[PDB]
Amino acid sequence: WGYDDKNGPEQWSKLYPIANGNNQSPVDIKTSETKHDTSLKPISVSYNPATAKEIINVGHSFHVNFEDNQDRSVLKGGPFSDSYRLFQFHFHWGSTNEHGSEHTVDGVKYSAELHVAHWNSAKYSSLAEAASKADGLAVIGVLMKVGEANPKLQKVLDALQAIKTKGKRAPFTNFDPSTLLPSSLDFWTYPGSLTHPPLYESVTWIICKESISVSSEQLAQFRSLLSNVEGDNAVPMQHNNRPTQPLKGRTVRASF
Ligand SMILES: [Cl-]
Ligand SMILES: [Cl-]
Ligand SMILES: [Hg+2]
Ligand SMILES: [Hg+2]
Ligand SMILES: [Hg+2]
Ligand SMILES: [S]
Repeated sequence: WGYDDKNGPEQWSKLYPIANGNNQSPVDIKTSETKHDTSLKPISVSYNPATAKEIINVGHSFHVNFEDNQDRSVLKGGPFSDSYRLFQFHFHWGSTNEHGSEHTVDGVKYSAELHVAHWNSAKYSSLAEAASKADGLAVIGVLMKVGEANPKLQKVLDALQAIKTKGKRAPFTNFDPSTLLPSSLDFWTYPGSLTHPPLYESVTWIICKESISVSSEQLAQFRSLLSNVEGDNAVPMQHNNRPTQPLKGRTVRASF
């Protein structure tokens, strides 16, 4: 599976029949159809920069991993009753600077998207177990709009030189991903899935109401990582966003 004409999104069902499930992500958020839910609390994120651990090129993307041994870095509030432990952050982008986000708002596709993932440590003993459960994961999604360069992304951009090709990894320490979220405490939430294989329907989405910026030159940098292993022929990481999927009756709730 990948994002090419041959093993891409429109072919994932041949292999993962859940790709055509009822709670597939991402989705288009129609602001005229969202539902205000007065029970939604403000999200509370409390991350410990010492839990930052490594950066790795996985082929279709790059992941920034955190030690998830204890509850030093957690997310509380919003729609939840339990606390979710921080395990990673990653990005989605497209072949063009204008259209590469996964979630869309009122039919409008953004430039890119940041996903901050956490697992339910209050009910599951590990991420492996929790990943396939309805309440297993919580992911904060932040829409990225091309404009002014975002200086908060720097340390991440700088680390990329060390993981140019597939399987490469490097220490990535003393970082607080809360530095990347917008000031706004308002969001949309809906039940869904991972946006790539295995496509498990175990994610409760938290989509920020506010977007962050990024310049075209920062995006070109993501686009420059290679999908191939070292020594082979260059194949860039051109794109990795999945098209929106039908809502099939789910409700998108708003905290405002
Ligand atoms: Cl929020
Ligand atoms: Cl995902
Ligand atoms: Hg694309
Ligand atoms: Hg993702
Ligand atoms: Hg948010
Ligand atoms: S946000």
